[PDB]
Amino acid sequence: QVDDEYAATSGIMDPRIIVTTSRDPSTRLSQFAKEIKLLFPNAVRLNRGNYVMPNLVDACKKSGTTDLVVLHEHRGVPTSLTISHFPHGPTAQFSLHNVVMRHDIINAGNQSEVNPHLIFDNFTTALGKRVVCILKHLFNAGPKKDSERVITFANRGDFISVRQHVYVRTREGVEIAEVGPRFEMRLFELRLGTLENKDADVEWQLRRFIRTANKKDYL
Amino acid sequence: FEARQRIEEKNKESSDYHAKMAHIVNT
Amino acid sequence: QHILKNPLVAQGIVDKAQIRPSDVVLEVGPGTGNLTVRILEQAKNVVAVEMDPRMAAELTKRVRGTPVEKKLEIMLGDFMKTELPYFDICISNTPYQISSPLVFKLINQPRPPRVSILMFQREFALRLLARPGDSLYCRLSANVQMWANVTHIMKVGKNNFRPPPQVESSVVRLEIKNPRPQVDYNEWDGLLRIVFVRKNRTISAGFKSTTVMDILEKNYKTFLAMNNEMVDDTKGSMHDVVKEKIDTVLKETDLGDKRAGKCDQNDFLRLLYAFHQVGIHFS
RNA sequence: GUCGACGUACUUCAUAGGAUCA
RNA sequence: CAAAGUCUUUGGGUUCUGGGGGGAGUAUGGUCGCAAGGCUAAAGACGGAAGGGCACCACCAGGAGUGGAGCCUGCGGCUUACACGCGCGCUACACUGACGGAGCCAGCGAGUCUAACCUUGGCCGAGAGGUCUUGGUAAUCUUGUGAAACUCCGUCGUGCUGGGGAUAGAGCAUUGUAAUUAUUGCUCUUCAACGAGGAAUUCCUAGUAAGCGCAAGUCAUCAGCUUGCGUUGAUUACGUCCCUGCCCUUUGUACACACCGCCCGUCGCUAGUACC
Repeated sequence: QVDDEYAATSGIMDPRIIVTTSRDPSTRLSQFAKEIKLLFPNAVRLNRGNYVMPNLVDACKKSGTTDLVVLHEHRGVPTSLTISHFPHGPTAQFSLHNVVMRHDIINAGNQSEVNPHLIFDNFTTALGKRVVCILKHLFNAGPKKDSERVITFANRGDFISVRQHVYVRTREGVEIAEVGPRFEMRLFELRLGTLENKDADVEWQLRRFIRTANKKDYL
Repeated sequence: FEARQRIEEKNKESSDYHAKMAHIVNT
Repeated sequence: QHILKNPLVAQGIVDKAQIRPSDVVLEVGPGTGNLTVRILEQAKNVVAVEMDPRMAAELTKRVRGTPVEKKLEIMLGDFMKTELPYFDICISNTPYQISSPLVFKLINQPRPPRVSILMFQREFALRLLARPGDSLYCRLSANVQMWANVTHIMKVGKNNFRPPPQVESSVVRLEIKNPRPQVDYNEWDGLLRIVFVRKNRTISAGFKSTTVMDILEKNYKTFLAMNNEMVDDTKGSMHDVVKEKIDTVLKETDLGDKRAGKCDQNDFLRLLYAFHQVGIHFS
């Protein structure tokens, strides 16, 4: 469902992105930020050096930006992620776990960065709806009739996993090739206040030392 | 895997027993 | 458009059909597949016939990723205008305005089915399952009880339906005789049309109308002209002869006095044979 | 025969109305 | 409602009927009922061309590098109740240096009631470490966190020395029940490699690369790490499409003024007609 964070702007305007990092990235973390940049369309990035975050985000807001992603790491490899939707939108704070690197494996073609095709798989609860709408409103509005860049979100077992695949409509079926990174993505908080607040309305926190969260998805 | 298979066993057994006590009474 | 909401009459309808693991179910008017998926478990191959491509699209969406995804064909269009493939039992919910076509289309199939579980309106089904002498023995019962055999299963009361309609429904097992018997169809139907016009007047009444004697005179002439035997002197037109002819049959076989809504099937056979023996045919 | 019409036995659906306060 | 009346609870005569209504259901040791069948057999699509924008996955210039050393550390061999393959960081490889003294500019927050936190001072002990107290339940006390690089002179001469401390041993505090498996902190002593690092190699266009310190570990990741906080602070590009790859059109199709005035090839759909 489209939300008050998106109702006036969902299909109205196509978005732009900004990719940045917490403080003094490692080189491989910068390379992974490069991958997540080149995966997204409308991709422009900027290194954060000695920046006060209220000043940084506030200055980025008058210049006009739809969303801001910023990363974290643990001794070279990244672990966390957050999205801040600018017009008082909700920041979402995730834990990302696994990765494959286009640098690492092979040069398997090109991330053509065309307005890609979107896949959101197996989301039922209203939190799944929140994640779907927040993430859908980051992709470009208007892929073509045959946009061959299929991005894939899968929501099995509370660990949403993303891949990119490129298909050609061959004689009896489509055929796909694996590109982009492959992920174990998992959220732990939603705050409707933008991260500049530090104290605003938290929508959602993952209960951790609750027994039943062994089993239950979505808190 | 253990905790799941326990949950489906427990649900089926409980529901079926309640269904038998729904199968007897308005006969 | 009504929806069988009750999730317990559905299973009973299915398992009374005695689906073998090598059957081809025709399943006419599947609806939203509340019923279908059970048949997919128990049959090798299902052929669902549908007219609403909205329902067809949703129904074929239901089976995706399911192991039974490849054992279901869908045929679109009007049911009474397709060519049904071979099918081996038939299970039907379809809205009731085709209840009388459907039955005869199944009876007149080439290689008909073996058993079919059909849902009907209560008074319609009680026409089908009415023995000679009941209040409801109609012409429909005499046809269908010649070529098939029809047995009640249950009552489906009207509050298992969304929205609740006004008429009660029945579930009926119909099972075609095999071989179909070797009386004609069109002679059987001609005779039943005549003698069942007024169900409780005696049989000789139905052979008094002047439309009917015109029809029989025309048929008798065309029969003689089929065998090329030229015609005698008639005091009115030819029906004169036919008149006493008819009376003579209704003297011998005694049936010219019994009332046609109390005469069972062998009596119609004896009457049919007696008119055939003296040169009368009904189509 | 998951058959019908009864005859017994039982189950269930329909309960809020005025007055003041927030 | 002139009967549906007969002054509060009831008698003028007499015939008949009811034992509880409406909508759905379920069961049955009960009563009456209710079939047919025994020979018959389907299987529009495809290749090419040109026209305009894009990229530290392109060009140009370099900055910082890693890959050298040493040490910690994330995925890969083999073992227990150790000879290893892919990667991330810090420290140095010395005179812009190294040690002795002088001067010094922050911000982020944190902190204790029936507990001892965060603290000030005086004290003594090289130090490590022990002394009682107020300040603070918070701008108040830390706290101006007097931070580090930084600046001056002093010492020293390129020396693998005084750069360098991996490496050990001993003593000291200091816990804790024990440190024992140098848990930690001081002190002394030991003084390795490292003489600038090939093949390759990533990131990068200004408060930027780079270098320095202070704070907190707030339900996920994190402890020789992470995330904040601030400090100092530059060079070259701010141009191009040559290659690489990406996007837009082939009716410019959209309305004066300045341009021109068929997308191309292959298999298609169908029509026609000479032919057998």
